[PDB]
Amino acid sequence: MDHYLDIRLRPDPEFPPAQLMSVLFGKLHQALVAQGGDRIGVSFPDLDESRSRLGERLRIHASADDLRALLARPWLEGLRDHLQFGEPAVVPHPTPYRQVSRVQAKSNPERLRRRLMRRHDLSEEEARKRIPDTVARALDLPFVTLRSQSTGQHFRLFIRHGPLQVTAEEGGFTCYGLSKGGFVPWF
RNA sequence: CUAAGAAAUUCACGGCGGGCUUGAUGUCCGCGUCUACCUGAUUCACUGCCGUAUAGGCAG
Repeated sequence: MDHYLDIRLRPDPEFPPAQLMSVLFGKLHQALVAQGGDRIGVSFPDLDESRSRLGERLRIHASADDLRALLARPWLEGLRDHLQFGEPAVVPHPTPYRQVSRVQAKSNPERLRRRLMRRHDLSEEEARKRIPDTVARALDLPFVTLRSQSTGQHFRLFIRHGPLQVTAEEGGFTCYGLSKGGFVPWF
């Protein structure tokens, strides 16, 4: 999109930036379910690939009316004293483009064993011989930790910012602001 | 370039027999331990779905 809003974490004595980053991402996800649509995507400008850090900025990309609607909604109630806003402003030009997609992994071999039990009626030893322990993949990606409201689990949502492309293509976003095809301007 | 330079201790073996340690006993007065704290560092790498798949994706 052509408009962006930069949301920076204020430094807090009581909270690390990753905790406030996760809470802001969670309330943003609830705001995108409350809004609907696939037109709104996010980006993390001070990302550090070396230490796997998301920084302390979130850059949301949408139209201008969407950003001005999201300024005055109750998804920022309780977070306004931990954050500072810029203005919804036009993206500078030219900028490279990159994708912001969630990267899931097979980090629980036992869950895949239970899936093979449910789909092939096998046993525990058949699943453990068919799925060994070496298939687990640990990620060198920064992440936010959310709690679901439908189910009662807490999960690390790992994020990877894709390679820089000189142009953007058409694609929608999920209700997490993440790329299901769409691209955001990286600056 | 060394008080340098060298070196086979080893064959065999019955330690056992016997025994009353005993009497007696006042530990004991007295006592101000206080003061003040972020356990949270992403610290719950989870649950499930599509797929024949462990290959690869997806959902919260």
